[PDB]
Amino acid sequence: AQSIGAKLALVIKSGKVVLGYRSTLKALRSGKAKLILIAANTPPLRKSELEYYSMMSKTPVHHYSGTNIELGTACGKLFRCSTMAILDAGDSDILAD
Amino acid sequence: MKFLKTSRVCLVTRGRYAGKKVVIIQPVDQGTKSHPYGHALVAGIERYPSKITRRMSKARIEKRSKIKPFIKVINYNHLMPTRYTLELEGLKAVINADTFKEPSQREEAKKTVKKVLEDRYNSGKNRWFFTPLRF
Amino acid sequence: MRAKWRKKRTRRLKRKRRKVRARS
Amino acid sequence: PQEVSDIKKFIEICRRKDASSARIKKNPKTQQIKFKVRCQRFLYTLVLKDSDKAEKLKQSLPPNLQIKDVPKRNKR
Amino acid sequence: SKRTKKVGISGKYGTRYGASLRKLVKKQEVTQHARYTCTFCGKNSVRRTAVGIWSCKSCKKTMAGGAYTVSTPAAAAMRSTLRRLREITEA
Amino acid sequence: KTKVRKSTTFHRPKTLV
Amino acid sequence: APTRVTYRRRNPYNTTSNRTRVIKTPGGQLRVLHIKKRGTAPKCGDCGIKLPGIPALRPREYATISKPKKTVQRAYGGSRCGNCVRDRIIRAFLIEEQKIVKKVLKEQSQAEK
Amino acid sequence: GRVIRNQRKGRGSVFTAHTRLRKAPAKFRPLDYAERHGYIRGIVKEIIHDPGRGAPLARVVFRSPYKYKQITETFIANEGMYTGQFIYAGKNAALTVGNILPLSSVPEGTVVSNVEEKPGDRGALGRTSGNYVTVVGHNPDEGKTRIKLPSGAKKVVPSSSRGMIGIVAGGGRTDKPLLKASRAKHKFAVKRNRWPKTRGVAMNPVDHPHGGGNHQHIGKASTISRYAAQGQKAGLIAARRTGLLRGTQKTK
RNA sequence: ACUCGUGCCCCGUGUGGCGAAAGGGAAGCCGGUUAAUAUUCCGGCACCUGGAUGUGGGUUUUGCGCGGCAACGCAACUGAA
Ligand SMILES: [K+]
Ligand SMILES: [K+]
Ligand SMILES: [K+]
Ligand SMILES: [K+]
Ligand SMILES: [K+]
Ligand SMILES: [K+]
Ligand SMILES: [K+]
Ligand SMILES: [K+]
Ligand SMILES: [K+]
Ligand SMILES: [K+]
Ligand SMILES: [K+]
Ligand SMILES: [Mg+2]
Ligand SMILES: [Mg+2]
Ligand SMILES: [Mg+2]
Ligand SMILES: [Mg+2]
Ligand SMILES: [Mg+2]
Ligand SMILES: [Mg+2]
Ligand SMILES: [Mg+2]
Ligand SMILES: [Mg+2]
Ligand SMILES: [Mg+2]
Ligand SMILES: [Zn+2]
Ligand SMILES: [Zn+2]
Repeated sequence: AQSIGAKLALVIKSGKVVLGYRSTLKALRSGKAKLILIAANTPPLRKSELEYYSMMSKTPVHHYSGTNIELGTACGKLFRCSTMAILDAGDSDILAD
Repeated sequence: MKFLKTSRVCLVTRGRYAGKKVVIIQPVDQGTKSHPYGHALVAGIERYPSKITRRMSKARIEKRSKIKPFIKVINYNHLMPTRYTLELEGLKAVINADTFKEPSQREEAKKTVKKVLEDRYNSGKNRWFFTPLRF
Repeated sequence: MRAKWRKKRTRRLKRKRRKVRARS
Repeated sequence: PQEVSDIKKFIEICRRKDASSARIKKNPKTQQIKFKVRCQRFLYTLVLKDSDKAEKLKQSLPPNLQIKDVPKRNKR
Repeated sequence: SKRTKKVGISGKYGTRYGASLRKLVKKQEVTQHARYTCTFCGKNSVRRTAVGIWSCKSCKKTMAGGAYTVSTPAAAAMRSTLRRLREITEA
Repeated sequence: KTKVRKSTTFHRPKTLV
Repeated sequence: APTRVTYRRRNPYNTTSNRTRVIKTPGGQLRVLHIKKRGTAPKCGDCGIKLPGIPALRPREYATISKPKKTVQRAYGGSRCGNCVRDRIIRAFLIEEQKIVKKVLKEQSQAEK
Repeated sequence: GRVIRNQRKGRGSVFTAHTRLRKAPAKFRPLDYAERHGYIRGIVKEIIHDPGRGAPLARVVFRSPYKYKQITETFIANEGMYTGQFIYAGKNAALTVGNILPLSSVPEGTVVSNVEEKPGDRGALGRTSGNYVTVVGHNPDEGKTRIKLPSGAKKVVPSSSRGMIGIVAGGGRTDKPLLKASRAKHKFAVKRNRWPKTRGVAMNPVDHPHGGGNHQHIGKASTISRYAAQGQKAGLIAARRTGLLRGTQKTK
């Protein structure tokens, strides 16, 4: 919650992430994703599609409390983002909880 | 992990067969020279069996319970995977990416798919596979 | 297609059936 | 009016019941020979460049058909 | 390059109708001709269609709102009061 | 004892002509 | 060459049915030709965009052209665009699945007593 | 003299209402079994504008409980509704903006619009842009509810009357000046033939009671009794008082 | 269907007309011709609607077509309430 902004910035610095909807689905198909984030105002049909893929590949999903505008800013970018995947956690412990 | 295995049941999303349900015969996670992307080789149902009632006669029962199959190679982006599986020993190496180069080979493959799918349906298993989707 | 269009086709079938009977 | 591509189809057209007449038009300035046959719905035209097949085609037509030669400056 | 000192958008009215009336209409014209950020898709494409109808150019959604603003303070206050009334009593 | 009626609308019966 | 023209029918007014265009004839004259109105493309029944692969005609003209020219080979061939057909299939599957899990959870976890 | 202007309007020849561009009237559904014992839902399909009115309207599609078809209704739009939204109607509906439920199922202080005077007449009260009614109190033993109206008056209504949660969309329309004669003309050109308007004091005695004279003036008191004859009622009818309102208004 | 009209069987919430030679709307173009008509006559070359119908081609040996990842294509390629 409060510390997600802190943990997310660390994964950006050390680990590797993938941004967007088309790439997130490709990551889930390969089976190498460990954690996905879904923004608050994503369309409900898309939101249910992402969650069903996660159930198939057994990866946890965390529901971000902000819009697509501030999910992008939390990643240090200058553009909106509605969903993302994490391929590896670096010096961060975001996978622990 | 991996769910696009060789027994997964999926739904086609685009094309002439949009809305039908298929079983994966062989996954290809790396693109070949043709189709340079993730794709799969599947067999499916084009015309589902018709409805059946306890009051019908044997001759009318057998005439209504018949299936029309098809074979296809599809991009992964045009599939929707489900949580069901259909493991049949009759469909092991029916299609191997070269049957799609000879029309005579396509007919033989579809002839075999019809024979195997028909017996399983009569047995009374995997009813979700043989029931059409309403959308 | 419109109903008058479909009525013509079934009318032809009925005539053909009675004529093929008359032939037989 | 419709165009015919080959010779075999044009011969088959002329062997039809509703074939009324045929005519031959030659344009010497551009060295062309045109064969036209008048049918119920359409007029069919066949265009030839050489002149060694025109007489060969002419004798291959059915004998009951009427063939003219389209004189220059046709009278009203 | 400022090209106008104070009249602003109400410079189309020339020297007519009185100074006080031009100020009052200026307050409502500015807010009804502006763009607003969509609540459903996030882009900055929402304009007024009719006197109480606001539509998004990107995701094609239309919403019922105020006469010259997307939301009114009375409606905003009521939504919170309704939310509190239902929630803190039934939940 | 009376007949069943599946509609709430009454229609004039059919008679010989 | 700069010759003026006249209407060829009794209507002298410029209405939405008095459409004409200029031609030149094999007799070397400037005339007028009376033309119909342009066809309109059919639209998708969900989002309202122009369907690809279907001609734009006046409504009576669709009664003569063949069937394969008036449709595309897919479920909801006409009247839906294909993006909408994709949404219908996915939405129908996901909602139907949640229906089963909600039923099983409600029956088992709450009617065990 | 001759018949005066406000007498001619009851005949209805050039004083009727223009109705070519209006598609339907705004009403609830007819009260039925589903809304008396449970709920049903429908989908908002479009938000439209109909001329002569503020307060945009909403097109909602429901499903028939007894026949295989669907029915399209026309409601008045509350602020915050959008296309693609589910709304619910009945006794067991939830306390969310855009729902329709009987007043017996709402707590005191809630705000509703398009309130039925009696259960089944499909809506009479508070249906204009930026307006609403307020629930004040209940009376369960006899089944009555007290409400407050936009004019400031109090009323008592049976508890089975229906209303829609929220405020009527349309906001503060009357805040900006019309500022031009043409703007007022466009407003009434789609309602009725009532614009412009000549002053009675500028006509001739044959035309209006305020008549003629060598100066423009009325000549007698402008307050007219309640029980007067048609042709005499021109001015302030049955006026309790007159003049600039200084203090607060005691009546509520 | 009638032996032959007579007899059977379904559905039902709703049920008239007049009103536009500028609104909506199936289908024709060029050349010639008379003292005086013509997109109407003559010559050539087309199109629409309605009604009957036979050849060629298409589909089906396990019954109602194939191709393209796809947008879709091809002379056809069952479909009542
Ligand atoms: K086409
Ligand atoms: K009088
Ligand atoms: K009323
Ligand atoms: K007037
Ligand atoms: K006046
Ligand atoms: K004066
Ligand atoms: K005066
Ligand atoms: K007309
Ligand atoms: K004559
Ligand atoms: K044949
Ligand atoms: K074929
Ligand atoms: Mg009207
Ligand atoms: Mg005077
Ligand atoms: Mg008098
Ligand atoms: Mg008096
Ligand atoms: Mg006077
Ligand atoms: Mg008439
Ligand atoms: Mg006309
Ligand atoms: Mg015909
Ligand atoms: Mg059909
Ligand atoms: Zn938007
Ligand atoms: Zn669409």
